[PDB]
Amino acid sequence: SELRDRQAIFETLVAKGRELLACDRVIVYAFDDNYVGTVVAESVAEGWPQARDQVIEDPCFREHWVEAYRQGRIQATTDIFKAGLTECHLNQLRPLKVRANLVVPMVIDDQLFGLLIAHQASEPRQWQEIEIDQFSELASTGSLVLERLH
Ligand SMILES: *[C@H](c1[nH]c(/C=C2\NC(=O)C(CC)=C2C)c(C)c1CCC(=O)O)c1[nH]c(C[C@H]2NC(=O)C(C)=C2[C@@H](*)C)c(C)c1CCC(=O)O
Ligand SMILES: [Cl-]
Ligand SMILES: [Cl-]
Ligand SMILES: [Cl-]
Ligand SMILES: [Cl-]
Ligand SMILES: [Cl-]
Ligand SMILES: [Mg+2]
Repeated sequence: SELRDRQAIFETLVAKGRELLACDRVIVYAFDDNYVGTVVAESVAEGWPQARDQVIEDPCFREHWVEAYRQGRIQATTDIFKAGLTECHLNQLRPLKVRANLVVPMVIDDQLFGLLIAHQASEPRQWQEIEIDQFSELASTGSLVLERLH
């Protein structure tokens, strides 16, 4: 079924993603029609909370960024505590443990399905060009598989 096929692909993407970046967490964050995200798959290193199966409503995507991410926007943040974020934003990440993050889009049938997100949990991390390119290509490849499989 479509549901069973998707999950296996999500698991591949998060496993490969964390291997490529050797970071603390990679997730697939999938949007519903409210642009509320669910963590549908996760690969996480020892000692960190499991973000799997969390529903996280963050209005900034629908209110500002969905079309930009469809067009290939990313977020690369070396230190989330120096990114001028509000407490609301910091509060949603604190249960997970995020000190640096890399967010790339998953676009299927010209719509923003979700985001493929990498975390470093306890130290800043400048994401390098080759890492961003690798991770962006992973998410784009996985998205295109999903787009073509059914
Ligand atoms: C936009 C915004 N949110 C996120 C969210 C995440 N980062 C992650 O690692 C994860 C998975 C755990 C999530 C989810 C990102 C990356 C961005 C930036 C998008 C960009 O510019 O590309 C954002 N959301 C908030 C939350 C805040 N705003 C509200 O209205 C309410 C309510 C909030 C608390 C829930 C903030 C402050 C931003 C940044 C400013 C903006 O884009 O509006
Ligand atoms: Cl969903
Ligand atoms: Cl938009
Ligand atoms: Cl744009
Ligand atoms: Cl482009
Ligand atoms: Cl088909
Ligand atoms: Mg199709």
